[PDB]
Amino acid sequence: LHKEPATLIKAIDGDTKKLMYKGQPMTFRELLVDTPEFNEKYGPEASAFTKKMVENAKKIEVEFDKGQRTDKYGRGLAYIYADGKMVNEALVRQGLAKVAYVYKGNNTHEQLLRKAEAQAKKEKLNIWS
Ligand SMILES: Cc1cn([C@H]2C[C@H](OP(=O)(O)O)[C@@H](COP(=O)(O)O)O2)c(=O)[nH]c1=O
Ligand SMILES: [Ca+2]
Repeated sequence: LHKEPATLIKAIDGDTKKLMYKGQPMTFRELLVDTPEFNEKYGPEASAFTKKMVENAKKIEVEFDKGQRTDKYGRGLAYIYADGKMVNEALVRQGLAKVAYVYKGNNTHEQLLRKAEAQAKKEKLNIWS
């Protein structure tokens, strides 16, 4: 896998955001995670977490996996990095997302995120409290 440039257009919620990629606006959906919706428990905190992480970043990068790059809704499916730090992983590590939607062909960072979830679950953080 490799990292590609992108710029933040706008935070949306825990696991989606509007980025400019190859000069075009797209909604990105984070691979391998599920944040609660804004109206659910920990939803506002997920959105806040993701929003801060991507808004404070100097450099946003996207990393596609080996499989499908866009979902049925036209959302790009990628791993998102903010100053080299994976948003998908940080959400999981803090208990603000669950590992989810693990499809074959698009699961390179699965075990990395599962390790992060275990740690969150041990620490009883947020969703696991
Ligand atoms: C994360 C991800 C979601 N999706 C689709 C499956 C789900 O379909 P349904 O809309 O039919 O439930 C939906 C979940 O996204 P959200 O969690 O953003 O709603 O997005 C994929 O197709 N591939 C993926 O990698
Ligand atoms: Ca969600």
